[PDB]
Amino acid sequence: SGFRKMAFPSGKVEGCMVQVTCGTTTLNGLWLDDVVYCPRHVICTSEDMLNPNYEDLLIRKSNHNFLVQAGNVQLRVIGHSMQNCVLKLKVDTANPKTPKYKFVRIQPGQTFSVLACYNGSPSGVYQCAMRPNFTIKGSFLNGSCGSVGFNIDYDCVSFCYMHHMELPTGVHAGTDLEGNFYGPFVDRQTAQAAGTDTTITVNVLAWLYAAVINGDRWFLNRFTTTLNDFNLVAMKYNYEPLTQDHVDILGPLSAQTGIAVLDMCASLKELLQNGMNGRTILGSALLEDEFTPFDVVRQCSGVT
Amino acid sequence: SGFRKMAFPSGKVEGCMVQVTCGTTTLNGLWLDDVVYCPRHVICTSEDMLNPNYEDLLIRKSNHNFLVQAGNVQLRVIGHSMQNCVLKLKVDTANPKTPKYKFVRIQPGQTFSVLACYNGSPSGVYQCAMRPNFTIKGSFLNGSCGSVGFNIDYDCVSFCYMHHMELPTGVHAGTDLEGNFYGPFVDRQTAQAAGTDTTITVNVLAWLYAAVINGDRWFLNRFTTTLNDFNLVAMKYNYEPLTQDHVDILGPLSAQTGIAVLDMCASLKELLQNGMNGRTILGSALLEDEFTPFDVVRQCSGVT
Ligand SMILES: OC1CCN(Cc2ccsc2)CC1
Ligand SMILES: OC1CCN(Cc2ccsc2)CC1
Repeated sequence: SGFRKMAFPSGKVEGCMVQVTCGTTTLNGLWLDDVVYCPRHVICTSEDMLNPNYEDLLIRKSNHNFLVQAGNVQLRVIGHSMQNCVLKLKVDTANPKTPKYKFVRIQPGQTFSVLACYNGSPSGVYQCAMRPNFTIKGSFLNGSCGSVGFNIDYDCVSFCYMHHMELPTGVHAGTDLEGNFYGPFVDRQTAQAAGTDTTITVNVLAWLYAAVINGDRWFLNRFTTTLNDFNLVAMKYNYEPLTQDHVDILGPLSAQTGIAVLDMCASLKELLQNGMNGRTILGSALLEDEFTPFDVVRQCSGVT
Repeated sequence: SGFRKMAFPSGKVEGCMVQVTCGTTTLNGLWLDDVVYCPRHVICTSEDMLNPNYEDLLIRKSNHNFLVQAGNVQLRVIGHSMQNCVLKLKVDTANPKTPKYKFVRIQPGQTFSVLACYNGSPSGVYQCAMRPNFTIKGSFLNGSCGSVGFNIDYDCVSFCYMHHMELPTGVHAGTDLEGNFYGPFVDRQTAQAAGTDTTITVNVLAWLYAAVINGDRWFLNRFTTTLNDFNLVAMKYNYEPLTQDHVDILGPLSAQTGIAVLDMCASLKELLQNGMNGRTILGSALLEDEFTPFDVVRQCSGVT
């Protein structure tokens, strides 16, 4: 019993983190097989980041300008290319700790673990969600760029996020491992405002189910609702619309608890309308939206 | 910027987790050098756990009854002893992945990371605090016993917790790695009630400082207080007394923010007396007490 914001074990990713230095900039890279992936803004001086022309800046760079260190051992760079907003540094040595891996581009509302790193060294691990506005609310200081977000399926690491920047509001933006930003953000030191940070409704419901499984039941009410009625309330509270795809995904939690998805919607409706009246659910005073239905099943079933 | 409930990178501990089987019971053990540490209740049948006599149960056990598997490779048990509530299984092979480590007995209010494991396989990592009543609020299903709590200081893992049981209230109890329970709990299937779960005041203050550093400042007020006055309020709200030792430990956070510890106490006083009026601090609607002053400095400074 008990329910925690739980990150994937980080060891498989720890074995992939290296330091990349270009001129006076040091950040993190991800060493998989004989390629090191890092943010392309590693090549940029302060003045460059006003309006950086990455193709033009890279013309001035050679293989030997990219200093790649794995622990205290230097890797030999034998090639480099830009793919969208990431650099791929070909090194002469395959990472011997390379896990089975995939590169995945996640959808908003999907959760993943971040291994926060500085100088290619891990400092900690936490669980994130891709916000509906394609920001993440991370914990990143200078030097943390190139830190990655991932999911693990038994022995296969799915890399979904590489950290590139903090917005002036202190929320975080980055790319998939093909170098494509989540959301409309660009790797430039310019005013970039995030859109509405809405609540991930399907995740809230999953977490309400987690609460019931763990014996927190005070919020279960006598009511039901419809998808359309619930959605009227959801929009009023800056909650994402709930679709039948979301209802389908909640089916196993519905089955285990015997609480119909639309009944749980009516419980969530009353919580939105009434607030929590100073009560807590799984030790939270707000409705938690950074657990997916898959996260709840996994944690509640004990998948390794 | 940003502030997250952050676990230590778990790789060094992942490399220590093995499966221990005695008869039909499988749980986790910790393989350090040529010793595997596990909960002694591995030897117990259902009927044993009413009033188990561990010395008498162990007389019926031999080395070859303890099945120890590290990944898919069996370890040869060449000796076994009981130390308090843990078994130490001497194996013929030193764990080649043994990190620099210490065994530490932590104080209530200290935080640590748990690597939740099943069949010697890691499922996830989260950050805990030892509650003032010497319980932890974990996420543990059947098979998770022998999962460990730890801190990391650069390359040295300090092991502080081994998981042994869930109380009928769904909170967790366990031992240090010398096998001594935190709190008054025993490894027996009997009514055991936890004492008052008070709030770790010094941690709340550390987290208020973290909030200020991250730009969440709405709760800072025009007031100050005294240790005695604050403590009167603290006792009324089931907060741990604050001592000058706690004030001393908050000194670096006081210094960085320029907010005197007793002023932050007066902010916390008003939050206790007034509540949060539907506002949040670092995305929490309650006062977070599972960050130590050391945790706040570490996360806010980027220690690897
Ligand atoms: O000058 C270098 C260090 C600081 N970074 C900041 C940044 C701004 C947009 S994306 C990354 C840029 C490169
Ligand atoms: O029968 C075995 C499996 C279940 N455990 C439960 C337990 C009760 C007190 S401590 C651990 C005991 C041994």
